[PDB]
Amino acid sequence: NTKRESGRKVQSGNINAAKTIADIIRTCLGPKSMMKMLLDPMGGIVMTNDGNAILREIQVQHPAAKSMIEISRTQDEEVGDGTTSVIILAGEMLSVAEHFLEQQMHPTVVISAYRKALDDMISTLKKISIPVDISDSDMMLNIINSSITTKAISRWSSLACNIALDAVKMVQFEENGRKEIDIKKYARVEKIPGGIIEDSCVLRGVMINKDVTHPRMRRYIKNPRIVLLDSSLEYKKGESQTDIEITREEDFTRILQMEEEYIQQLCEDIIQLKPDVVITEKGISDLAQHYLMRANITAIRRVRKTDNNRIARACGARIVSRPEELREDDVGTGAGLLEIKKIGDEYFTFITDCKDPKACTILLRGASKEILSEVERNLQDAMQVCRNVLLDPQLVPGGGASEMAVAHALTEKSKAMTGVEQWPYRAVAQALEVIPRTLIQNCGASTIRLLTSLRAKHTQENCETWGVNGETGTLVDMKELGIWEPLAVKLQTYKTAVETAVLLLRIDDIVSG
Amino acid sequence: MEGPLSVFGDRSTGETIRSQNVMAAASIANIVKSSLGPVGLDKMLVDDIGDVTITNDGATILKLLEVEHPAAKVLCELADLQDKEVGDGTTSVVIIAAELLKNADELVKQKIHPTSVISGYRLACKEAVRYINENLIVNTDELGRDCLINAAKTSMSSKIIGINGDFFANMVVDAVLAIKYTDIRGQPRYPVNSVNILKAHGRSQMESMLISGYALNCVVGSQGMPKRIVNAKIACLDFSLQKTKMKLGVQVVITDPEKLDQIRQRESDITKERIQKILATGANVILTTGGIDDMCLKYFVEAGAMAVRRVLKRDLKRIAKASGATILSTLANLEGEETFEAAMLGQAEEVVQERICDDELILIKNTKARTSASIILRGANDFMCDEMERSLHDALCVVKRVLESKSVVPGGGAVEAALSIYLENYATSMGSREQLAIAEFARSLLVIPNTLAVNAAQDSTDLVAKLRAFHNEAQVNPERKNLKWIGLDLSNGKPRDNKQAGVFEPTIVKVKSLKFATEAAITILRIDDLIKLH
Amino acid sequence: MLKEGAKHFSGLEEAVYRNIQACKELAQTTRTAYGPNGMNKMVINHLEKLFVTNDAATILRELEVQHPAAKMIVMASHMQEQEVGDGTNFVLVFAGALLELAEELLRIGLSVSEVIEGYEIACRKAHEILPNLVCCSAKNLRDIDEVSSLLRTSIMSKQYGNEVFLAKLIAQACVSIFPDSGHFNVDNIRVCKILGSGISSSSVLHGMVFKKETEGDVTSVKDAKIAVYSCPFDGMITETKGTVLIKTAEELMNFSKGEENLMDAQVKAIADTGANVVVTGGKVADMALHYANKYNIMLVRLNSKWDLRRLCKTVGATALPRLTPPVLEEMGHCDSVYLSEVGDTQVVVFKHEKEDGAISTIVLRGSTDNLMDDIERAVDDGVNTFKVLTRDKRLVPGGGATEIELAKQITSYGETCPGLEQYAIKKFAEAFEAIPRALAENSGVKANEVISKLYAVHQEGNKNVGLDIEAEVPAVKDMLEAGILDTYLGKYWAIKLATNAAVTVLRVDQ
Repeated sequence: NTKRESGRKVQSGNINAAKTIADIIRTCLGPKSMMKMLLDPMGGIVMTNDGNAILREIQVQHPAAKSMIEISRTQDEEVGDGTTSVIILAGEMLSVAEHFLEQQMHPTVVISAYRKALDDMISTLKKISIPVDISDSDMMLNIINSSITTKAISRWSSLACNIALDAVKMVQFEENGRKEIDIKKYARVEKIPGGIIEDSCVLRGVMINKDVTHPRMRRYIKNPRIVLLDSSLEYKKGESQTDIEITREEDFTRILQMEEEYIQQLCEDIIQLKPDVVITEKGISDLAQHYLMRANITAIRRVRKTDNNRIARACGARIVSRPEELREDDVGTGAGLLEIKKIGDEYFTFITDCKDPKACTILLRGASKEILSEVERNLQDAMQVCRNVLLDPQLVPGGGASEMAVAHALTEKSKAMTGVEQWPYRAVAQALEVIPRTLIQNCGASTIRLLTSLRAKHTQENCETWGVNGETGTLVDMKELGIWEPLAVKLQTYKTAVETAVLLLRIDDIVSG
Repeated sequence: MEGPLSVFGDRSTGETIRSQNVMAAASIANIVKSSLGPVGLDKMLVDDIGDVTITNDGATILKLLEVEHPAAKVLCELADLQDKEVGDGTTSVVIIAAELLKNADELVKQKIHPTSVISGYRLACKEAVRYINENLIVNTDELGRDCLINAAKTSMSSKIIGINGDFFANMVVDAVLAIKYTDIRGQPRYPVNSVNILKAHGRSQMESMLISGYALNCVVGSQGMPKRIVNAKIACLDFSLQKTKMKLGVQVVITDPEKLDQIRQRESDITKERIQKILATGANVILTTGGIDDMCLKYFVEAGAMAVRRVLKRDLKRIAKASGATILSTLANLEGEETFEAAMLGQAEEVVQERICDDELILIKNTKARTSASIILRGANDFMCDEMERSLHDALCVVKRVLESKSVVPGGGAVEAALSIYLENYATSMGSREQLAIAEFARSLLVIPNTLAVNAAQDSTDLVAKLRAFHNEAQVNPERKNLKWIGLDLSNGKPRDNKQAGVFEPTIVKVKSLKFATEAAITILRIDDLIKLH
Repeated sequence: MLKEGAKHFSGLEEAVYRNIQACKELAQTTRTAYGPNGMNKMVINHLEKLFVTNDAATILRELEVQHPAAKMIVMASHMQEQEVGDGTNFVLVFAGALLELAEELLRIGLSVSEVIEGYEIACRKAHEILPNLVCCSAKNLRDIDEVSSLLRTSIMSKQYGNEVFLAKLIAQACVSIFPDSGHFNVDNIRVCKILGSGISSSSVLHGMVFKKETEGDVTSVKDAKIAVYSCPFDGMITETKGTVLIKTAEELMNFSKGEENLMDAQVKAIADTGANVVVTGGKVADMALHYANKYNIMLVRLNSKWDLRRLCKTVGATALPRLTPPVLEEMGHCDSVYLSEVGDTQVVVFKHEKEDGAISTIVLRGSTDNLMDDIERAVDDGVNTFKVLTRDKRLVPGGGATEIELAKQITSYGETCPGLEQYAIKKFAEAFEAIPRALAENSGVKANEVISKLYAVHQEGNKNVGLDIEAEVPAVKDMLEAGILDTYLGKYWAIKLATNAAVTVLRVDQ
């Protein structure tokens, strides 16, 4: 085979896909937003402020259109937000940097300006980031309710945060409150379909929707005995294999019922004793579980052992192979609230596990199951900023003034750095400042004179702390204004942002095989 | 594939396919050039559609590209074969081959016997090959100020991740000293990564800690069963004690779950019995590979017993190899009533459990059968240990590789940048064909270092200004020293000041890759007559 | 436009883009054309006559463009090369890169009047430090080394190699005898080249060289009164018709016979009028000669206007076709009237010399006139920079080395002053590196390499480059301390004139 691919063409299409994806999303960003409306090839219109929702549902292409969703999803999972930032940030840095610098003709110094810009960004952030109280849900509120209003929804600003505020503090880890690492199986959210925000509240603990699914199961018995498999209901659920006949057509019906008839005995030895809770990680079959529901033994299934282990201890338990076999005794109850709410016919068991790693599946409701989601989507980013205020009490104010706060701090380091690297490090600098400018050009007038006033403001007044208002454009204080760009969320978007553009730098060439 | 549309199958006769092949070699060798070296940009390469790979390694790219052209084919598989030699020179052997196959074939046409032009690419190779081992001129890890220790520090300092590399100057020489395995066929070769190296962060990132004997990293905090009794012996165990299922005499054939509950019941005790059978055998420390369920573990841990469960096996094996313990002796199964003998006991000065930096390992002090050492890293975080680790790897292999074959070359195409005019004069006096081929071979050398620096954006005109302006005929000598800097350091693109640096290649792949570089050229010569199957 | 009417050359693309095209498009070759260069740019005429200029004008005035702005700004380059000298290429090359900045400020969308002032206050801010960047002056015309240095940067920034030798020649042209106190003869000293010999053999002569061939017995005196006539002897062939053609066919023939007596009485009247040199743009003939041998007047056999006009000018003469015996309204201005053989060729040499009103006529020599014509271009660089009319010229470092002095500050002053304004000030001081970049890329190295070093060297006035190896890597040549300097005046008009058009041309939507 004879093939080679040359230089700018990919790099262009990179920069092309880089900035284009950034365009509407960065205008969808901010207190003054926009909307990205897809029109499906079928004729269906899809209008979402998140192009990640738009692009994945539409054509995804071999260039950075392939590499934008990966780093968006990389930005999706970790903190939970910044989803719209990376693609507007990566599309921001690559364009302004590369071309001029590839007109200066060099990949390498461009690569370094990222790590150069990374620390100053870390620097002036961590400097001008403002520590806010971890234990004050109000001092949490103003920083956490700022990150809710970020994308499409200020609706759950109070409510999701309020439900998110204390829960995350009340979470812990395996390594310990919640804080530390990012574990979102301690951030968990399970929906209550329908319901109401009043029926909703802060559940600082975990719910198991599958703990009590029926009124027959154990309910409101507050010293639980959770049991892991091994004897009462054994690891093996296999057939009894009694009087099986390969020569009989009637035996085909027998062998499938025979699986659960042995499981019948498995949940029956639960009846013979009745540890008030039963968990099975491979799940229990129904015919046996009807007998569980006869004994008021809540049947926990299709939620993990680690999940149940974190829930058991946090709700309390003594695990046994079988209650007639006591391995050792543990505490009876680890929780203060065992609550089963019924919305629909489904019973939702909310066990508040206070200061517990648990699964922290938190009770939340919207008026209906759909806006129920926007609790979580905000709760996530709320619990994100909840864990963030725990993770990083110090987190920046900004309307994107941080994106200036770095850029001029870059520039004033860039002026201090000089070299050829000055230019990339500055060509990386002026990129950052279009992000908040788009927020305040959505505001109107001259957003440059604003940036003038901004970079006037920068060393004059403040950089990110005394900021620019995303709904106004004037020089303000985002702390005073109560708007907060979380330090982790800030830095995290950038760590994810700097790399993809470096990849797009690295790639002048692809293959078909 | 240019040429006539009527006939095909690499059949133009002509130079059409031949120029096509120097083009077919080009585009393939062109792919490598921007991937050439670590500074070679990582190339996102779409294997199907969503199937995609990012590769700056030529060989890995050469794996991806299905070769319809023999030019493409003779370049790929051979750099794939040089990759199966070592993999140093994968991107190297590719590029020069694009020129040399036009150098190998062309003059054989012009005759002066059919066989002459070919050895000219072999002789100038051997010339360089003889020159290769002659070079400590740059990168001396065959000797040095600390030799391998500062070579580590230098190869650290080349890749250095911090102000560290000092404690890591010693760690790398420990890697050859901690591994005494003295690799087979009489080699005193010590694998650098075969050392127990147990990454544990904390305190100063600059720190790292060597251990007397091989260290065993064991889990801490999930063992409430004592792992600590100061002893002279461990019981190295590939073995398991479970409360739940050790063996099953009760099946689903049994309809009642209770009858297994009773065999479930007995197995919990023999674990306590088993651990004190080793205590009865005299070992107050055991190294166990086994474990149980979390619920069982929560109860079994608070019950108590003497075990170190789920010990790292590569350490367990080496330590058992080092201390004299066996991972298996009298235990044919996992049963807890099984007797235990002393053949699984490690022989060392002391088995002492040291927890430092919030990190406890079972530390077998001076394993007696063979000297052993393990360097516990200290990072500021976990990546810091990985951070410092890869900078060791420069230092590691290069200490090991100069032990593989003595001396080195100065890395990068600077070593050949002097060889070019050496071998073009070595061409020039030969004259006739032997000025032709021998100069064609030496001129083709020179694309590597530039394209190396190009990948680092130190480029070409800058580097040829850098290379054989230093390199001279006035000093042709490898010497041991520099009256010319013939070295090229690549994370950089430019020749540098580190003459112990492990980012210069050893003497090994060099003698190989040149033959392979001569190979891909002479390889395509070989067809006799021509035909078309039609 | 939108309509049947409105014939319009500018607006939209044209204004935004296409003006900036001919801006940068013409600014291309001046990137090679100012600062030390050898750059070969081959210009032939409608005659298709081979030439190469290192000065923009011969490229510029050569060219043809429908862009009035691009057709205008040369008049500032004119106004440069009119008031001033080398640095004329600098005029165009500066603005074009500066102008792109405004269109990228229009890529920013910045308002015209807002970008307009940013170049201007910054210009007077550049004109603020411009005298602050005066380092030395030109101490003495009487000092060859002052004038050589004056000629050095002059010839250099056109032609770097021939620089100092010529710079020593035309400094030792002793045009210093013109005090530059408000009198210097630019044309009366003008070069007369000698095709032949060497361009090292090229020297300076004092008194007017006329390479044209002496005829007649050479001037009876010296101070010989000078009869400069368009055709005093063209022959006796008729000068007399309104269209200068035949009336009836019998007139041309009588001019053979009485030619003697005419060419007697005529140059006899040249002996009678007091002129011992009669200058004949028409042909020398023997009878004139023979009688001008009897009357011992030097005939100047044939004349360019450049011969005639200069003789019409310098002598105060009036060149007129003559058949009848003529008279002197002309006389001499010249106190020594020579035939000398200079360049080995017979050369009419007129001489009268004064501190004010001297003729020091530089005699270039060389194997090719396509040498000396561009040499004269390179030479006239310093002939210009002679005339500043401040003897001490307030030299600021030449070669654009004192740019970064301004460049750093005005652009740092750029953010100092605010707003859409500040960008055009910042943009204003960003156009400095162009010429060094242009030059350093004539030596083949980018600005950012060079200029970040000029940024690293900070306040020097010294560092700049653009033909050398020190041009390549170090970004250090002394375009100050090595003998390369430039007068405030030229450097003023260098900034001043490059300031003017760039703003004014920005207005036109047509």
